[PDB]
Amino acid sequence: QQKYDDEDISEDIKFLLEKLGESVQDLSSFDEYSSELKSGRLEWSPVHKSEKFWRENAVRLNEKNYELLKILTKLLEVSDDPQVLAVAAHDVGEYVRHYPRGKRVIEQLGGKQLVMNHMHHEDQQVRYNALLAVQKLMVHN
Amino acid sequence: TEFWLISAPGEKTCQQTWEKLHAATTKNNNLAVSSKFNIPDLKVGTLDVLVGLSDELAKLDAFVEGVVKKVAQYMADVLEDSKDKVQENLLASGVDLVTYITRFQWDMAKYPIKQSLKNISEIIAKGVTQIDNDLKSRASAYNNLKGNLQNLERKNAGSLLTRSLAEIVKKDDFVLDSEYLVTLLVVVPKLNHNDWIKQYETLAEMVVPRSSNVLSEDQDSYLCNVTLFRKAVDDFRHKARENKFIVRDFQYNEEEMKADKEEMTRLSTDKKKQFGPLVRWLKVNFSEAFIAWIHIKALRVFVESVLRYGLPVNFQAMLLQPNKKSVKKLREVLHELYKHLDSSAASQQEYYPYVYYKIDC
Amino acid sequence: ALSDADVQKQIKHMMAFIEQEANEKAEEIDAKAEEEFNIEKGRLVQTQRLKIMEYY
Amino acid sequence: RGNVFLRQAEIENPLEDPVTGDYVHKSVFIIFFQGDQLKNRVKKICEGFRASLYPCPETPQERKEMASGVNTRIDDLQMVLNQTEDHRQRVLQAAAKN
Repeated sequence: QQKYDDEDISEDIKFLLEKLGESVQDLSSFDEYSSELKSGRLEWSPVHKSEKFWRENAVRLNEKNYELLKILTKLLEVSDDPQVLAVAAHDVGEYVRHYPRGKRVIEQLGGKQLVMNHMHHEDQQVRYNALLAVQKLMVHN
Repeated sequence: TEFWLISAPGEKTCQQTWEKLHAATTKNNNLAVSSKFNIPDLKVGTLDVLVGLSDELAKLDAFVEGVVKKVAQYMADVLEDSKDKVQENLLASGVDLVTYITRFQWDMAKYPIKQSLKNISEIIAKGVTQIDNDLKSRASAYNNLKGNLQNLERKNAGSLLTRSLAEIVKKDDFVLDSEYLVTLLVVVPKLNHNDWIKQYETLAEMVVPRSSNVLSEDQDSYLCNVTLFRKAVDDFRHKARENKFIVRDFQYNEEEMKADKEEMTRLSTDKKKQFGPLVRWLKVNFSEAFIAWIHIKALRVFVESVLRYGLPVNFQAMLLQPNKKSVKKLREVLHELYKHLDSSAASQQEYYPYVYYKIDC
Repeated sequence: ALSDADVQKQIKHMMAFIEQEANEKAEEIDAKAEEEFNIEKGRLVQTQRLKIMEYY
Repeated sequence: RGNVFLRQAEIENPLEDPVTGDYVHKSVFIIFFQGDQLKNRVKKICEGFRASLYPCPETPQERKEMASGVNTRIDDLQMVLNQTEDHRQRVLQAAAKN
């Protein structure tokens, strides 16, 4: 945004924008992300918020009979750490935004009531992310 | 020619008298013309579809009325023996139109009622299309003859400058086998006729002396011609257009002049021979379309009656040719005699307790 | 503009007309029956005629 | 030819109207025809002038049973709304303090 008469500084800035952008694109993936899902410790890999992740490869989250959604449902039922719950609930919301049949499937899972019960977790942030998931399910409901 | 067609559910046999004249249910104390209607019996088949069938029947009836009014309009525009002002009392099949609705007959030979009313209406629609194309084609032919005749008339009308010169200028009025001499038909008004007869030779270079001849005249000017040199025609025009003179370049021949009068006369004669059968066709077409129009109206009336009255096929219907302005009193009286049909309530609008349609000119 | 009784009257009229439509559809089904049977009778007769003629 | 049975009821203690917000008492006057084109025309005039024709009533009471399940779902939705209005009041206070 600022302008400099030294082409060295501007050139280094542009080079960094470029390389760091390539790295950001490298972070975009679904196999590494799903291994991170399976590991049981949901690190905040930046793909959780990527719009390209929720449009170009949202259908990837529907693995064999919604395999990975079921894995995340199990890890939601078992673990109640704030950040795993946040990651899984947010990712489920971003997926179920685009798939109404995915919404009905998630309702069939029973995980909707599991989130409705996560609404009473001791930390209010967890209650709020469950709230956000519910208002992602409220559409036409 | 107003006619009110009214029907009722008809729960009592003796109401046939009400259809004809009966005093206790008469119209305007036996002063309004009341007649019993020819009610035919037809097959309904289905009540569900009949909603759409009646809707399309109404639209088609509007179309057929359009056809009848168009054909009547052209018959009036025949401008001979038939007009909206004179001879408006035409004949439906040899008897007058009002006499035919008062004599309203009905048949199934030409339209077997055992067939569904949809097919009957489509058949009459096909006949309607045929008669429409017939009228349009024959009227296009009549309009061709008429336009050409009238344009020929207007071509013939005028003065020598602006009219055909078949009968006026002849071969004796033109130089024969001229080597270098053109005889211009220099029409010159009376305002400048003597100027021309005393300047004819000096009006162009190399003009034949004493070639001052006079041929004919007209309402605006006196035709005359002078003989001069071929290249001197342009000089003559230059020196003569400003003198109020004018040149009438015309070529004379025997059949070149007679053929146009022959064509106009033949056009009139064959146009005559063809308005004959044309008007016979117009009469039969109008009678056919008129009877078919009232026929489909009777079909629509029976349809709507069956919708509004119930399962059995018994009802009443009856013509009216109402008395002058008494139809309002009749509106109130028939309101009294038909409100109890519904027995409960009855703006009315076209939502009457009776099934009504109108017939007119 | 109808009472309870008159509403029942026309409802029974729709019912009787449903019965008339039942008669009509039954007539159509009977017509299909008659023609279809004549068709199958002729078809089987002719086919078996061909077979027996061949063997004979 | 209105000739079908009337199912009528009066609803009092209304709620705010969908399209005007009016807290106006209601009353249903129900007449149904089995004609299909008639049903279409009735739907046209009823929707155009005034009507609310969402449901599909039918003989199976299983529809009513699933509707009871829907009414329990509906209860859960109102407690969702209650939480959210509490939260928005509190966050608005928090922002207003500074």
